[PDB]
Amino acid sequence: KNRAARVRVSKGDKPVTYEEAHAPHYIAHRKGWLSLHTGNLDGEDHAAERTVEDVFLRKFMWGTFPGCLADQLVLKRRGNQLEICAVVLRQLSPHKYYFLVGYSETLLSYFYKCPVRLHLQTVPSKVVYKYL
Amino acid sequence: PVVTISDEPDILYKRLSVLVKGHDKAVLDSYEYFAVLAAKELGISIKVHEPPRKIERFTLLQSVHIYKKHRVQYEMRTLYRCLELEHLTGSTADVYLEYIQRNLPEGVAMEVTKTQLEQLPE
Amino acid sequence: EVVIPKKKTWDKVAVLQALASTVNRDTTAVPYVFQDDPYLMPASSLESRSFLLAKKSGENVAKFIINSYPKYFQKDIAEPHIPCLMPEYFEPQIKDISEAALKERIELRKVKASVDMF
Amino acid sequence: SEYAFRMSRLSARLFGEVTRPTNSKSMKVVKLFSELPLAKKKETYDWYPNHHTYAELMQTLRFLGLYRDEHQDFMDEQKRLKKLRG
Amino acid sequence: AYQVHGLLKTGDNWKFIGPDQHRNFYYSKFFDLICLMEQIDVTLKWYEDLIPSAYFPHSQTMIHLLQALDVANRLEVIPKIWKDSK
Amino acid sequence: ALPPRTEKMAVDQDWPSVYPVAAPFKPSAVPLPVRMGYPVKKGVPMAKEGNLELLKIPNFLHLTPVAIKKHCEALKDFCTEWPAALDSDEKCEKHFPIEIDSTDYVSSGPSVRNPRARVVVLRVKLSSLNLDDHAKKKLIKLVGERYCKTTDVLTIKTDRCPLRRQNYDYAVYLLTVLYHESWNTEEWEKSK
Amino acid sequence: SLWDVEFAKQLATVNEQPLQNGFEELIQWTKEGKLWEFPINNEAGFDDDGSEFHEHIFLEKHLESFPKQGPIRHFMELVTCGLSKNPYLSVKQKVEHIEWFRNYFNEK
Amino acid sequence: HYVDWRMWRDVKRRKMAYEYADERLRINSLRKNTILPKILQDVADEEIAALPRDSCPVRIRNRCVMTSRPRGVKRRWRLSRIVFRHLADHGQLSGIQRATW
Ligand SMILES: [Mg+2]
Repeated sequence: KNRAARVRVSKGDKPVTYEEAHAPHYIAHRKGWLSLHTGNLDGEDHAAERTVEDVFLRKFMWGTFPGCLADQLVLKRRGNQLEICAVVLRQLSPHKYYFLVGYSETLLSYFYKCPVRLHLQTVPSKVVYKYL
Repeated sequence: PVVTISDEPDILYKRLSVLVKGHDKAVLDSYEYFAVLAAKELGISIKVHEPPRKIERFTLLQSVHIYKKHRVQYEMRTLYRCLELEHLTGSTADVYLEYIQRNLPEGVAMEVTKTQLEQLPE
Repeated sequence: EVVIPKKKTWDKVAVLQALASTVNRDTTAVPYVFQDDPYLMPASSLESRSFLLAKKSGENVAKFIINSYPKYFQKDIAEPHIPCLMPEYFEPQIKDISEAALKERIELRKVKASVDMF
Repeated sequence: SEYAFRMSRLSARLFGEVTRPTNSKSMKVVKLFSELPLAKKKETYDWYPNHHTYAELMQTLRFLGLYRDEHQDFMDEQKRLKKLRG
Repeated sequence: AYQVHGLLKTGDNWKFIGPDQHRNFYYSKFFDLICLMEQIDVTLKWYEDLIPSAYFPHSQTMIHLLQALDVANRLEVIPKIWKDSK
Repeated sequence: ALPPRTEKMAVDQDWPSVYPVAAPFKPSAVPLPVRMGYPVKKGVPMAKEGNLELLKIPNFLHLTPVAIKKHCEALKDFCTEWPAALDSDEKCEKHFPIEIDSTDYVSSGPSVRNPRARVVVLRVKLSSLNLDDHAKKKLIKLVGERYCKTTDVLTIKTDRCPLRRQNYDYAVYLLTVLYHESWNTEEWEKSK
Repeated sequence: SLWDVEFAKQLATVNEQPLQNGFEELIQWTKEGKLWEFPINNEAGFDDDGSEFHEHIFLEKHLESFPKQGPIRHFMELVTCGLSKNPYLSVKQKVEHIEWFRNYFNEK
Repeated sequence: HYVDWRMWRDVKRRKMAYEYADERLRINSLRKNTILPKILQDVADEEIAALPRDSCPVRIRNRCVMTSRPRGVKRRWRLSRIVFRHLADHGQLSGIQRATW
């Protein structure tokens, strides 16, 4: 059986989002892409390090925003502005939120050497698309 | 509004053609409508063209150890849309290019611009 | 006869200045320094000041850890080179008793070190 | 003929390739000095990330407490129990 | 006050406003003056134009809002400015 | 949380003022209950306030026609106009003979180094050069591999030097020295 | 000296204002150098000391002619054409290659 | 702090081959030009045969950029088969769809 990115039906009590719910064969038919970088088209050179920085970014934001990221980020990349757009929860205090935003802003601008912008979006609870 | 008309005559760009490559036809034709309306109110001449899409298809194994007979196949859709500009100035050219490259889309956009400055022989 | 016009020249700034003059201030929106989430809105001036000082706190957070560990970041990827993204070195690299080291720690603003080696 | 050979020579001198008639076995040396070798290519010497800046920066940030990685949390707890009993 | 505000809107005198505390004092006393001797329609227009886009008003400014609305006898606006204060 | 500017916001409000920059979705700022998603069987498309698909859409909510109209009201300063060089291709060929390819390849990331972007290639017309008879014979005999017969276009390629301006210099230098060596009569032309 | 740079930095601090717009964020990023220079030529910086097209491909001046009938001079013609057709290397590494061959040939 | 000793051995190969590329380039041009005398090429044969056997681009194995796997690597992202499948199936990789033609 295929279980690349398909969450299995447990008993009918399992909160799941659109992205975890949808299967990899709906990747451009229903889902879309979580990272928008230009490396993967016909003519381009640096897509490999685009990908390695992509996975670096995902693991780093998850490690530095502990237990508050609802689902996976949107890692947009245009020109030299990186965009980390987030779906962060409403548990920790906004002073902590702004502190970590500035911390991440500056370090990622500094590590990848460009304008790096984090745009948070606050959500009360982790959203459920269906119960499986 | 600093302007500074300085010294030397125009670089005389004829046919600045913009090939916009994308993963997404909706991004490509929304950007087409954007560029066409911007060029229309600029007064420069715009023409539309659709170069055919290229699909980069390739094959990988599905299991980690055995089972070559069951393979997965991945694809890339690289769609091209051409916005050729004829009869546009050098100053109009780099201001229009500056605008459309500020509002260039993300990873679903590349803007390959072909500039034909004319000049005199020497 | 060709009336070929001379090319008027600008900087990198005037186009975006005219764009801001197009976007005059939004009478209903908060200042852009804060975010756009209703939970992240400052409600009072004290809350806005606390948010801003927390943000400047995080700015010098990264500045401190970066200047403490410049080795992890010496790899530049951006071209052209950005010296204000290059590390600032605060330690004196010149160790012998010399006037070059004197100018060095004078530039590094180390008062006691400059006095002691003078 | 001879005229075509010396027109090829004249075009070679005009454009910048080798003037005198030379075989492929040294025309290849000209291509070797016209391209880069296998080791000097940017993808060849930047194929790997250095991993040391990455891993040691995450190490430093975690033990500064600015980074929380559950894999290292797992190894800390498991080695705590393993030194407790082993 | 209007002539100084016009001088402010000329050019980069909005940059010459300066820090946040000076800006808060600026717009607070300006809007106190507006509520003190302007008519209620343009006080409400300045209210929606300045608050909260320019600044965060104070409690003294709140009680002056109430005094201005009581003078104008426009007590139908009380719930809206109340929800804004909350 | 707070009641948002979506319903605080009222009609006839300036939208270039609302969204200056290309920004991600921000549903509280968006005054539009936009719904994404493949719906569930007995349900509707998923709502606005938290959609990562709304977020992943490239978001051309910073550009509408009246905004672009006002943007280029500002941007209309930065242009001259053309002379009467005419839409006629033969007329502009008569006025300005040579034609040159000199491009850029816009990437997106840390660095803007696309080396192939220094490609430069020159096309010129013999009928606009107007000064070649046994010189044009000598010209063709020099550049055999170019000069397709059906159109009188000469195309000389340069991708040998790293910078675009010196590639243009190689193009014009090759043109003038091919011209001068064509007009330089050689002593063995007669024994053809 | 430090009084005029101190006056400059204190003037900067007293004319430092909140960003208040994303276009002004782009303005400050252009001023610092974070944002790319636009319209971009794929050759921002990278002057290569004003080489200007003859030092890259015409290497007679660094060729320093030997008896030109020799196979050593033929090798010089071959390597000169190769270094002319290099676009990734510049004149400085071209002439240090040339000098490396000169040194080795003089050693032998 | 590398993935394994094989990956660290490979990055040793890359770094010091990139250092010792130029001399090898000069002397293998001196191999495969047919102008010089044979003994004058034999001394050059001695110098490259003495040049170390870790900088020659014959030991360069294009392993996967995340996790060391020699065979089964796509060059365009330096990724292995199943790691590329994992990532382009979770959907963090733009433009890769499932090929259904
Ligand atoms: Mg199957």
